[PDB]
Amino acid sequence: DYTLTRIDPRYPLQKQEIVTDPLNVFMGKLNDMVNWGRKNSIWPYNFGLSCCYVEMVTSFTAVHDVARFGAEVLRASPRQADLMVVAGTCFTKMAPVIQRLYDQMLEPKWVISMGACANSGGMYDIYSVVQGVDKFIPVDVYIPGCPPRPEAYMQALMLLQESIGKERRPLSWVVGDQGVYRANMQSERERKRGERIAVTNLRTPDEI
Amino acid sequence: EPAWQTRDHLDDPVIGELRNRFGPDAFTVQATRTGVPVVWIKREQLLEVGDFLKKLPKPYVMLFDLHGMDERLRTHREGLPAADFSVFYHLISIDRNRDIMLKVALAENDLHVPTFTKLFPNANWYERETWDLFGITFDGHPNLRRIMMPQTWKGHPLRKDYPARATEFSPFELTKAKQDLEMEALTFKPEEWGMKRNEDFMFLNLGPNHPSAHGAFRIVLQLDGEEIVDCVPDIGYHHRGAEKMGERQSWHSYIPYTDRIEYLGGCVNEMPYVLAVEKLAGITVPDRVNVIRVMLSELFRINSHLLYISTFIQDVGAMTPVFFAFTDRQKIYDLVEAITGFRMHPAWFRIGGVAHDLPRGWDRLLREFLDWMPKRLASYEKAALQNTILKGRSQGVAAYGAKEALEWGTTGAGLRATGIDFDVRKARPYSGYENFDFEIPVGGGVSDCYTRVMLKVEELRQSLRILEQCLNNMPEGPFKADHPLTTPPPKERTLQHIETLITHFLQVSWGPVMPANESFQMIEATKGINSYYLTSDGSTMSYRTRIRTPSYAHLQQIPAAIRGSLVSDLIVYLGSIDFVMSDVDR
Amino acid sequence: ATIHVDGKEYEVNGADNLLEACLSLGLDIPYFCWHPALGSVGACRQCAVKQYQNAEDTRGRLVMSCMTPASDGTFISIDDEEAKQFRESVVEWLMTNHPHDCPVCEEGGNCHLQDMTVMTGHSFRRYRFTKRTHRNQDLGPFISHEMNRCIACYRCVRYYKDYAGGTDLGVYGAHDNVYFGRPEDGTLESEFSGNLVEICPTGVFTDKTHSERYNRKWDMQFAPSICQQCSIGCNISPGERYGELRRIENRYNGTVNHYFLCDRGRFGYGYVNLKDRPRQPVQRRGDDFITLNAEQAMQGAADILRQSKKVIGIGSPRASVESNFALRELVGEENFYTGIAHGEQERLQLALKVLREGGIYTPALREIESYDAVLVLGEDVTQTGARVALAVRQAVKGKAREMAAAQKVADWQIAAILNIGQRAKHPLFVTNVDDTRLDDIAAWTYRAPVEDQARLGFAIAHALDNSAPAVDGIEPELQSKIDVIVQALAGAKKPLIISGTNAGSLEVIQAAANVAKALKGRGADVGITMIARSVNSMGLGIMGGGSLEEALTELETGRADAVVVLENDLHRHASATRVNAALAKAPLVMVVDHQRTAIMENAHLVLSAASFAESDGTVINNEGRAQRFFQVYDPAYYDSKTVMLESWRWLHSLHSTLLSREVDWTQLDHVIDAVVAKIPELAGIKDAAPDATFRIRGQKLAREPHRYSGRTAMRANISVHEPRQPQDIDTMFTFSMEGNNQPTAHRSQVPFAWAPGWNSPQAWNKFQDEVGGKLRFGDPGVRLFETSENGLDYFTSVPARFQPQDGKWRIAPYYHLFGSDELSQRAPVFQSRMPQPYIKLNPADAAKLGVNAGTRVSFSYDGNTVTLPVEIAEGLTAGQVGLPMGMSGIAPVLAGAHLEDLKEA
Ligand code: SF4
Ligand code: SF4
Ligand code: SF4
Ligand code: SF4
Ligand code: FES
Ligand SMILES: [Ca+2]
Repeated sequence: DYTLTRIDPRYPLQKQEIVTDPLNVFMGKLNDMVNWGRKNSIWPYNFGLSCCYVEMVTSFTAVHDVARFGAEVLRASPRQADLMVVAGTCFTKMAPVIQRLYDQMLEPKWVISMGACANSGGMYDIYSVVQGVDKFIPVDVYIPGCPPRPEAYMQALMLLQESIGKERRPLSWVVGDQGVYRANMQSERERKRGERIAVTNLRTPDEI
Repeated sequence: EPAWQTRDHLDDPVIGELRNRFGPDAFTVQATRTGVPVVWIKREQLLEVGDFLKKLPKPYVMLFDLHGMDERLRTHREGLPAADFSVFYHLISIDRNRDIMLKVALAENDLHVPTFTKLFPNANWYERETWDLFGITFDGHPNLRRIMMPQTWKGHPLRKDYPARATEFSPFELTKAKQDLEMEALTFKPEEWGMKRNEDFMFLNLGPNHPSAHGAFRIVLQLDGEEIVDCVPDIGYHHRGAEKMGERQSWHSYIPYTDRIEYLGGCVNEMPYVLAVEKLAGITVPDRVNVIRVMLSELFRINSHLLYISTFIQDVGAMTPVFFAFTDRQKIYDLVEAITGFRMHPAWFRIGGVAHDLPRGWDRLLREFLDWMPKRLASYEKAALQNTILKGRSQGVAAYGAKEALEWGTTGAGLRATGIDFDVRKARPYSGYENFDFEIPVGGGVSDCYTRVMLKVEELRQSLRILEQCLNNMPEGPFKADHPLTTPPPKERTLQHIETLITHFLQVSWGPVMPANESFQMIEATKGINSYYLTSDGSTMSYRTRIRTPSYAHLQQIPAAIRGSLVSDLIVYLGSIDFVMSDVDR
Repeated sequence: ATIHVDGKEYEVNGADNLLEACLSLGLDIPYFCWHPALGSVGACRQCAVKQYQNAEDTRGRLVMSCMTPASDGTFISIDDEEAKQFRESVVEWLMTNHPHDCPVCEEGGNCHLQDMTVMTGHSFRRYRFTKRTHRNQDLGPFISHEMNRCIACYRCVRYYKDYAGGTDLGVYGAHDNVYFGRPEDGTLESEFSGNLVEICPTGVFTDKTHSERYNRKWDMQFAPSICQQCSIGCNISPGERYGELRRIENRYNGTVNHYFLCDRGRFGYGYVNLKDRPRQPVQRRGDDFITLNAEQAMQGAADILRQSKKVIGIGSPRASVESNFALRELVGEENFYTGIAHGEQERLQLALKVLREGGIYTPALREIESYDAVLVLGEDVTQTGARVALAVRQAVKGKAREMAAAQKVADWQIAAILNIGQRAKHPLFVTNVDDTRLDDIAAWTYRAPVEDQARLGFAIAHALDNSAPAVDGIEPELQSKIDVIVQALAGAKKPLIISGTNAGSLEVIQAAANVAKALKGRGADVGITMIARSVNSMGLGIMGGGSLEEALTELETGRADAVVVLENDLHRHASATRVNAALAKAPLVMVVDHQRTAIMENAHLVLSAASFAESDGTVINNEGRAQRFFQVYDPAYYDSKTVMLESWRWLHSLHSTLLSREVDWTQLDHVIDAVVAKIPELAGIKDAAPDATFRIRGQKLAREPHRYSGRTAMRANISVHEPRQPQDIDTMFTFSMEGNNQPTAHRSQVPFAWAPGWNSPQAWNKFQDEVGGKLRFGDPGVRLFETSENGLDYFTSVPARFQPQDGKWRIAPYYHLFGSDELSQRAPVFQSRMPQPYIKLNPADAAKLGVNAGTRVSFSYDGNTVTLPVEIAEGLTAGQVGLPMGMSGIAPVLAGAHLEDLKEA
């Protein structure tokens, strides 16, 4: 129920294989402590592409307060950032810039596609748009929407936190196994199918 | 006579003046639904006509638009000169409150026009875009390089034989050699951009990743110490191909793409497109539709102005009004979600009306917003806008007069801070804006950053007044016109009448058939003047969709106004323009 | 003639009515009850315009443009307020009883009534009362019936009865309860009943075979193609969705098959969607069937073909010109054998010699309708070349047409034409072994064996011209009928002689050639039409080669140790046991085919070829016109494992791998140029269609409409990433909507008809130069040969009369439009329409054998005893037994053969 990824510099320059979860009880507790610290302090790269970035900085404001999750520092440097939110369209002139900024980020790093443009190109199936940011960089969380509302971005933040909290990474670069192990978690569609199909009645659209 | 009727405008005094000056056989008058006199001028007389219009007793002082059209696939070209391509020039005389559209016909092999930059400096970027997207060469241009697409691009995207969709092309593969080659193309070289370089002129790179809400873009700066001796903006990093999608989507299905032209505008962006399509369809919307569209336009205008003022204050250095202004944006978003069901891109305007009726309880939410807003605005002024540090950062920074605003096509608050009282809602009224009592604020004559910001505050207050008038006087009636081309028809008649079901079936599947004509609508957007110029060839898709945006003009006006200033002055000027890069590139 | 429409002057034809003249000018007038092929009746009252007496007139009067001639100096208005109001009122009256059915209607998005409701501007309903309803009928497996949607425009009855000559469809009832259908539930008996799905402007008659896997018109990927189910070569528009051939529409060709197809072409396409088709190359290794891709298939096939001492190739008339030529280049000209029998090849080459050397013009399918007398010798036209039978019916009604023309009645006023010419008709004389479907309009029918039909033709030619060989032994009654035929044919300005190779007799073709030569020698404008068997029978005959029997002897003698069979099952052209033994003896059998045939069990290699829906190519129809068919869809778009290529691509890659050990596939224009360079008789196929570099102002031609949907969801279950659009390097069409399909585009190949405001098949009016005429820039297709300057000589081989010998039964051929074709029986929707396999017997022969109707009798052919039930055929001559050709187990080469020990089982 895990995937093993090791990188060695077409993009992405990684190869993944399905592997059994390896997990002493002290090493496991240290791994959960490291994962807890990584998931409760996630610093996003302040990267503005399009309208989805306007919704992201709406999520950062007072009526939403994304600071409650410890994800508010909003670094302008990719070295100091933990999370790349592709919040906008992957234009062909901007795609090498996105690749360069993602390369300049440091491990551990995670990617959230925010919006239909970053997911698959969205409505812009046009000559000057890369059809999704997963064509050239690996994505951890996808948010459908055009735009997603700010609480959808927070929901993806919680999904990323839950994905980090059960993934395995080396504690030190001199001791252990240096490959990155990511959990193959259950899809949210199959998890929410029980509560979504049973919905019967909704409020009529003629009211407030 | 309805306002959508086809007119040749032979009663315009400019037509008689051109008859007396150049002769009757020199040009062809075209009857359109654009509302403007369209004159097909021969190519060798184009600069003469431009000089004559610039030297009129009430001169045509502003080049509103300049672009091209591929006429090869156009079947209904009756009463028109023979052409494979054409170049159109939209020129505005503010003193007459009139405008004229010159058109130059071009063959497929001889695709060269004399340049228009000696008369209007905005023709630089307009002709660069026309060369980039249509391949039309302009003789005498200082630098005719691509402005939207990279320099290593093959073909011109807006030609009719160029495939539109990315799925037509190969999927995007990023290899090591491809990444190196595209990173080499984005590198700046002083000689190619016409910098015209002293052993001290350093070069500065601003973008293309941009820590602000208004898009991602580059500015390359030539510096003597800290002084900006020259600069040229690099745009096209936000190009979405929206006009090519206008040729690719039907009339009804293009409205979501019209939403994302200026993504802080929403229904303000939807308004000129649906007005131009209703001109093409011969649809006069009822008064309730006009009041609803005015109300939503003013709501989104207050949203955009709140974001602009908050972003300007944040760029000065005070970071709290962005939190409070986004709370006010959340109140506006509550009302907009209640009415349309979406926050930023409602796509709620329709050909002939709006998608739904107003929900029960809209007046309550509008009342809460109208009670909430003015105290918050006064707190914004007292906390940040009257701060002397903000005034020192803003007043006197990147200032220009009426002549520089007129020659560069600057509209909106930047034009009106020069003292020129020119708002579309009062000069060329649209969508029943003549029934609303509101004032147009103007400046003293100098367009500082602070003057533009205070003007946008004043238009926020006037939009609050318009919203109060909309709340007090909303007519009872239909939310959709009774025209046969109202797309889509009212939903319940579609659900129980077979003829209405047929109309809806054909309008949402194949599209509604607009008769072959040309239409034009310009509106006062949240950031200036936004216009749609729509050419229909009689089909269910647009033959040509031309979207004129003011942010293009303001980004082109940047090097003339920021020259000889500091880099922080450039940051303040960027924060005080009220642009977005989707508006620039689209 | 000069007309003035809305103040604008137009030059039109004064013989036309105002509706077709105004539609030819590009003006839009709504209409329901008028059809270009059917004429004007003035029923629906939808085409109303306002006519003025003179130029200075303001009142005017509402007239009907279909019923008003477009005479010189006419003044009309379409956009007049009263005319617009009346047209909207007519649409409203039609909409009072219409069901709320558009989402669940197969005509939705393809509906003429929808287009005319939108065009008239009627979108508000104020009728508040009830709507009339009708029960539906079961009209068979092909046509679905829904009478609630009818607007009582009488197009169906007019087409089916006046044009198609059918009998079982009619109008019943009264004032507003008019019902259109059969008198009782049952299958529609017309061979052209499938055209009702395009004739009906509503969804009353619908394609049930399409209604099974239904998709809308905007979701279809269309191509211009040629129907492969017989030799006529009707132009079709196959439309595909989700990797299966969904529908066949009539593609307008004003020279061939203008508005109408037959039922075999319209509903016999189901073999393409069979699940047992080969989709990958398969190699047999003992009991193992290894699936390969194309490269290792070519490598292995190249090694086994290079190790062989002599390779032979057996073509087929099913395959295109390019594929047969590629096989001929792979195996050599001397080692290339046509896949047909020796007798079939002899009849086909004689028909070709008559067509391109007899000095007599061969009419096109549309040109057949302008002939003054028709003699059909041997060919059951309705069951083999059905559209020729429809054109024969039109030529027969030409006498009523000219009788009405003699009374100054316009040619579009069809009711007056049919009233004047009540039952008078042009002479039609049909010969067969039994009754035909042309017997209701034939002046005479001769039910006789093929030798007797040939003798009748020879006697007709001798009586027309005494230089022709005479026939001795003609009965006085037969001589009187011959005199009647001769007196009819001699007095005809344009006689037409129709024969073919399906009769199984060389002497029938010789007699038809003699009749045509005798009519030509008298100065008449005689035309001759030969009906071949398969789609590219004429092309295979022009290319030539040995027969199937010679290839079988080459396999059996051991001189050929490798055989490549291209798209041929080989059991329809020879006995199955001999073919199986000869193929089992050969150490290498390679079958290049798109259908799972019976000889693939013995095949060492099977190449998954493409059908007409997945391939481009050229086919030569029965008149010698080369026609290019284009690929409809990429098979590998959905199933990425599917390796299914064109047959000429397979064989050219095989030839390249055999010669130089490298795999080069081809481009299609390279194969076309190779055909033109090597075979000068097939040099006309270059000009059949323009090459792959042809563009309309720089862009390609679109295969699918501009509102094509689902592009980011059609393949989303396989992969969420959108794949590369399929590239078409072979032709000028693209597998996308990013192309040109303008009605004014300078081209001849139209994949589908669509215009803004015209979503129905009435957009072909926008795609024509004048409505009902040709395509605007010429119809596609080019005749391979012109008429020769000098003709043939008289065939002196007059056969002896048919003598019924004891113990031997002459096999009289019976053809069926549903069942005789090789590929159409594979279509699962045909098995309900395919007849049961009987055998026909004379009453005297049945009484001599002591058998009744329905009992089973067994006969042995080539040492194979098979049993069949019996019908009693009254018209069948004694000494003959009637077998249905092309059926399950009955090969078409059995026609004209003899039978032994035919006795009751
Ligand atoms: S998904 Fe929609 S809201 Fe987000 S960047 Fe794209 S167009 Fe803007
Ligand atoms: S026949 Fe036409 S109008 Fe009637 S239900 Fe079908 S699509 Fe609708
Ligand atoms: S069934 Fe169809 S073709 Fe026949 S009268 Fe009714 S609408 Fe016309
Ligand atoms: S007549 Fe022959 S070619 Fe024409 S549709 Fe029928 S089967 Fe096809
Ligand atoms: S088309 Fe003329 S009345 Fe029907
Ligand atoms: Ca192909």
